[PDB]
Amino acid sequence: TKGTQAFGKKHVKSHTLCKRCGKSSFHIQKKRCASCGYPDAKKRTYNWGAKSIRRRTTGTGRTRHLRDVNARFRNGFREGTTPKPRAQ
Amino acid sequence: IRKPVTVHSRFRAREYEEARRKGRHTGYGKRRGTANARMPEKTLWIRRMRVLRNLLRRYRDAKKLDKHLYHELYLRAKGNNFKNKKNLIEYIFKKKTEN
Amino acid sequence: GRGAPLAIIAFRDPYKYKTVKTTVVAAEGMHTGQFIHCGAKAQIQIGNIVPV
Amino acid sequence: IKRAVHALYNVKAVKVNTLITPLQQKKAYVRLASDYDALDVANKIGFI
Amino acid sequence: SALKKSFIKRKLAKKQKQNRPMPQWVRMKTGNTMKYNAKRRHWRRTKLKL
Amino acid sequence: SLRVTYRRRLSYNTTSNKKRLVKTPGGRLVVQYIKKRGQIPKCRDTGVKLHGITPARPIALRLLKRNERTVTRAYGGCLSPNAVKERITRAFLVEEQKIVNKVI
RNA sequence: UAAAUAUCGACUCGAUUGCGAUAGCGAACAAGUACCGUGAGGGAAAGUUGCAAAGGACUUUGAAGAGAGAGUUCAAGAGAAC
RNA sequence: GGAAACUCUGGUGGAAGUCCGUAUCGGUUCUGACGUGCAAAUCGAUCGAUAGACUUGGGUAUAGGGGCGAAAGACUAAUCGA
RNA sequence: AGGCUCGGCUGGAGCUUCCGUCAGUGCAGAUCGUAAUGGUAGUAGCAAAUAUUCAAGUUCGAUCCUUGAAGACUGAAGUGGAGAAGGGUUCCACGUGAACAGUAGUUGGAUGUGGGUCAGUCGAUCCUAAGGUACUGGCGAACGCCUUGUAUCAUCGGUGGCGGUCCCCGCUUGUCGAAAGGGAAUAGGGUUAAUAUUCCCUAACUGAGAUGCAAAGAUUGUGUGCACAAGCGCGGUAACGCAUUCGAACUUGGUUAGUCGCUCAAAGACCGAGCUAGAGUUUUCUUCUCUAGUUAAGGAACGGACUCCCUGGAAUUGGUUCAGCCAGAGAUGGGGACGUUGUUUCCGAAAAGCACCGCGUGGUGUCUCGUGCUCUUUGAACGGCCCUUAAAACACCAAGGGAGGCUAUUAAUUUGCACUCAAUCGUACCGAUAUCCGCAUUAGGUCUCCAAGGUGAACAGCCUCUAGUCGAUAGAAUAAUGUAGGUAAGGGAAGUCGGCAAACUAGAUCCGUAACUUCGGGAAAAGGAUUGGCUCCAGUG
RNA sequence: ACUGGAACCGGUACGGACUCAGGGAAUCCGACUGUCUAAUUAAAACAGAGGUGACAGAUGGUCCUUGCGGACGUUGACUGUC
Repeated sequence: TKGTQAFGKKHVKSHTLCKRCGKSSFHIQKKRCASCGYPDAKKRTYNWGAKSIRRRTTGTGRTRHLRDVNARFRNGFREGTTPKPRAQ
Repeated sequence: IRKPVTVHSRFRAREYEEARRKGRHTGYGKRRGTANARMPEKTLWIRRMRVLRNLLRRYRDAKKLDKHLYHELYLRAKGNNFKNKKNLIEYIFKKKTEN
Repeated sequence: GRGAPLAIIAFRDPYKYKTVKTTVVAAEGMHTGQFIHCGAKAQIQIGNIVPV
Repeated sequence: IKRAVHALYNVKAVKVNTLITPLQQKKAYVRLASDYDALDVANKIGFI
Repeated sequence: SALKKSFIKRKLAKKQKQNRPMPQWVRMKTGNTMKYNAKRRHWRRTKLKL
Repeated sequence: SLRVTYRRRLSYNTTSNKKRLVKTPGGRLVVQYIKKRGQIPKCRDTGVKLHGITPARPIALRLLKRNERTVTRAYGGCLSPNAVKERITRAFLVEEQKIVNKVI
């Protein structure tokens, strides 16, 4: 009987947590993430999912290395040199 | 304190069993299962066969029966010719006198 | 799934120390402990495998 | 845990039991050999 | 379940840490607007879809 | 009466979960788990059971004394005495007939 | 094989006959957050004390919420959801 | 018992997609209860089956003009003539 | 007229005339969007799951929290005790004012603050099943797909000598996938507010190890301590037994395989007879009723159906099971061999646990028997069924083989003790009429284990013991209508589409049983008689 | 432990509660056990064993895949599907 009676039998998870995106969208039997495509080498993104792209695109995280590179570019990626030896 | 458990005596059951052994509470109005369910005819037959075979074995060991008469009586018992030990013993006695 | 019995037959490997087991549908009359001869020079006997 | 306890408090351990608490913290019970006194060692360390 | 995996346990531990009332002294900070932890979770009402 | 509970987390009456009820010195009725029983090996040629061989699980066979796995006879622990008798007779008679056929 | 050309997606800037919290980006605020769906995905509401917390000491009834006085304040009928 | 063929009687035995019936699985009738319900299908009595074409857990396989179907256009996450 | 000016009150920072020009420029409706609010209305309603009462405690405050007494219920296929999935702190302790617990609340799965999950032996970990997914190869505009297969394929590793190497032997194959399959090895008592096969005490076991100690190897025969010779064990006719008296590559095997039925045995549970110890009842009766009289893992010794061996030769055929069935292819008789389950006037071990009596830490006992178509579990041995025949891997063991190895007081080599170590992750609690899914503390759904007495065929129905509950908002009263039960004179389907609903029948023993029939059935056909209590009689080992 | 029998006794009654088919004569449909429209139709509907027919001897037949290739097939007419 579809409905309340049938909802009592739902105790086996079909999706679990994904190693790459941390979402509970990793299909156990298919061994693939329904969100980011893990373990596919490439990333799952579709142009019809504009909001999904916005959610999962760059800049929504920390961009630690990108910000570091932007900061270092401002002075020409200088390396091997230190500020002029001075004091207080 | 740990209180004592509530008493559940089997005294009435014991007196009922004594009366039943004397032969009470057993009439037709007290039976709810079939005769076979109360006492399987298979169990009764097993008991009878073990009794008769034991008697025949004892007699053959004691030399009161030869192999031929033992075989004849064994097959007759398996064929349900003797109602009980008394019947078998009487038959053996009569056959031995005739022989 | 098969209505015909199978015969497990053991042969000696001619080129190494080993026995080779063969599975084939039994012909009527074949029995355990029987000797089956397979080849061009085998005689006309039930169970033998020979050129037609 | 055995090696660290020995190197930090100069006490042998005859057994080490480890569990992880519901807050993902590793807790270790270290039973010292009969030679050493756990109460004295705790007094020396500070937690007492 | 009693028989669980270490990484599930780690996620549950972080959720346990997060589910906690806000410190009272934070309400005295300059420009503070928060009045309570607005992300409290009750085990029976809202469930972690792990 | 007293009732028992499983001591392990397996809660199904599988072949690996056979149990036995035992009374303990503390007056308790507890569950003791039954391990698999060893089987007497059979003849290679026939299927009859072999005598003089102590049964045990395959991993437990490594713990028995040497005499518990063998019989002082050719093919002992592998063939039955009747099988060995038949093999000896067959070998001797077949070789004798081979010699006779060679002579002829 | 450069230049004239395209493009604010990224970083950094200047403006406007645009909107003024149901408007303007979904998001002026712990917003792609809370929450929902197994999943693809869906997705809000929520700005305002006062110049300055000076955020109502103390007395009094009640177990308390709370109330009656009192005090702060240009002002509290601006008393915290202001 | 009979010339034989074979027949009769009493036991033993325990076969069957056999029967009554508990757990269990279904859902016939009351066209009962309820019908802004306990419940987006439940409740009571009465009923079908109950050692097999049986009932079931988990792991697996089949994905949309496709699957699966002892066949009702049935089911395919309260969604199915797409 | 669209609207406008001024006055009064509130409010606290912007607003405005006129000229041009521009527009996101005027609301009563669109089952319009969004936010808020009414009458209905203190109304519908808070009625399934038998049930509560008395006294006291705490509190400002008690139907609801706690204690005691009583009365009931689940009734062992539980409203009991534990787990798998799921939940994720809901577990335990101490505070609690508001919200929530559709009444209440001093209580709470709520709320604030703290505490809590200890493993060589329990699981994961390891093996593979159905199946998934890689390599090559092919296809494909491409992301990538298809095959898991002689398609592809130059896919290696094993003994030995030498000391990397040479001889020889073979021929090739990935990797995932089961806290219910396979699988190295732990039990008892105690301890906490909350952990227990994990902690403590006691007592074991498994695997990987080098080293040390002790004993073997390390003797026999002949001749006279000496000489010669002798290998790697003995006994039994046999089934096989006993010691540790070596051994590789390779090859071949062993390691319950389904389901149902019958019989037998062991343990646990149940039930009796005493004898102790404590309780209960005693107008009257009862040598009375109830409770406690327990023994773990691991060892030693015995025991073990079936099967096997020796003797011998069977018809006047015998042996034999509940049923089978077995024998000149060697029966009966007689005598032996083997072995899993298991048992003990035995260790563990009574120094434990249990029951009772005292003191402010002591003592006593914990014993003799029986019984069974009885149940559960385990084991043994058979039989029935299939056009159904009831896993695979790993790992260990055995046999054939005799390449090799040490050289009769040496050595190789086993044996036994002593010693070290055994990582990582889970471990709390619920598991459902309130910890899961159903919007929720929802009469729904959701996989399993343990299972007392009476009546009885019975795990049926009804009552009871251990354990657990009285949680379902309460009080008064008992109008109409209602839902659910119980009856009804005389008639007996006249009611109604229709005997819908209800009533009738029923257990067991004896007797009796038609048409028809596929000969199996119909059949419990139809239809009769008996059934209680008490005192006896007879039969069945 | 179960079976059969005898005397005596009461009372509205003796399977004293409880548990448990009313029976018979016919017609139509479907042989039977079984399955089905979860949430208005459990049936005369589907299945079924049995019967007949079709194709196929593998360089084959019936299907799937964009393609490569694959399933029946660990199959071979007493087989396979329709």
